[PDB]
Amino acid sequence: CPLMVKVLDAVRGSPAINVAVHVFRKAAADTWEPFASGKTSESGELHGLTTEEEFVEGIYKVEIDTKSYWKALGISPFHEHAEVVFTANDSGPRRYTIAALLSPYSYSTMAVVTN
Amino acid sequence: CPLMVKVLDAVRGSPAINVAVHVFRKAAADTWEPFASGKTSESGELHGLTTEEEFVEGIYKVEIDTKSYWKALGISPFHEHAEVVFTANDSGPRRYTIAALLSPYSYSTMAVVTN
Amino acid sequence: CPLMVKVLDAVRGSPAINVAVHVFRKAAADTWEPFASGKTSESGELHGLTTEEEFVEGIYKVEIDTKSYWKALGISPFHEHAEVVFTANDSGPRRYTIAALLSPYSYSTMAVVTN
Amino acid sequence: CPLMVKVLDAVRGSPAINVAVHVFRKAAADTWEPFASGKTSESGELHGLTTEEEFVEGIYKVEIDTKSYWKALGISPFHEHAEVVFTANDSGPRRYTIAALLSPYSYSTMAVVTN
Repeated sequence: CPLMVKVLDAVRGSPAINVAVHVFRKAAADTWEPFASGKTSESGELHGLTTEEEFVEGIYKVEIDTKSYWKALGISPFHEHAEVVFTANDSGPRRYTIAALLSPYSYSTMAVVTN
Repeated sequence: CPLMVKVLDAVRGSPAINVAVHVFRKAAADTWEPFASGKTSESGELHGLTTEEEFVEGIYKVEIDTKSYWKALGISPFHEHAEVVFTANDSGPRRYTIAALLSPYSYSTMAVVTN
Repeated sequence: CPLMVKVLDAVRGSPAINVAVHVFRKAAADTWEPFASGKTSESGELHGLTTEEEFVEGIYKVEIDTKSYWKALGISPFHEHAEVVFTANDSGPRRYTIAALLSPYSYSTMAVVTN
Repeated sequence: CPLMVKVLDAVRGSPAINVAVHVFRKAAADTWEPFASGKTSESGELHGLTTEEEFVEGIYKVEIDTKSYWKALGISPFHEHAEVVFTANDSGPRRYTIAALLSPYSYSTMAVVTN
């Protein structure tokens, strides 16, 4: 599993459950193609988005739909979503964990890249 | 001044100087129009992006060009840029400060909305 | 002003107002002496804690009383306080800004050291 | 396992390996008693610090020795350590994951509390 997403809720101290995640890949003409999507689990994790075969070198965008998450909890947040844009596998195949820590007016994101 | 950006470097403990910043506004057909841009100052700040007259309600995107910043310092970073996408809402007079704290493989962003 | 503290609330998107802040300095026998304290202003800031004369090299602790802040807002928080422990070093004229971004179950802290 | 610690390095995009962690519990006379300690694994995790039986209600401090970590990498950081102080099990037995994201001049900490 080369690409995993983990989302945490800093208001409740819990995994952020059922958060929509969309992944896009930049295509040959400065257009962004849909690549994968899913919802985070009860542990705040999203696995199985892609395979090593399909996850080729390129520029990827991970969109985490934070506004819909906070609104479901009755909170009107600042951000529409959290976005993580990066080049993948430009130095060989890597495993990527994209983590996000969510608050209504702030988020932190971190990438753990392992070989 | 209704929209200010502040960028900090968590590796050097300093303002992030000469960072390119681009602001976009979502247009009537889900397309994004260039709105304002600049480079951060010696204090890590960018002021004077817009006026109260032009900064109307809408969806805005602030892109901070973090990869070029780290490459200038000799550090190999993860993200292409840091992105902050948000709705501006008239709920009384508001000033928006978008702050970002930068590390090579992580960033934190915060919005301070004051009257 | 060589030591300033800035505290922000990531739930409200605002300065954290009327937060108690305590500063300690490590003494010659691994004991911690009270050094300065105050409450953050309407801008989330605390200035005037010390002078250049008294702010000598040493180990310092900044305690931010986050639990009392969240309890005043009706939010059940995790931490008793946020703590920032650091060495001050003479390497040219330096000003220290200690910033903290607060959420109920998370905080981020940053030190900006400028000349 | 009711108390786990996870430490990440935001400069390298990796788990923070072999980081010393010390846990203290506040005792009856405003003194802090040593409770547990260890080093993070290759995954940046520290498990097995305590048992449900021994992890009683109280105020705990988790000290993460970040300065020694950065110095081993040749970096002189700002903080002596990252510190996380909290009340545990004051609402029944919980499982606590204390996570820290480390940069030379900034750190973020988050608690995931699960039942």
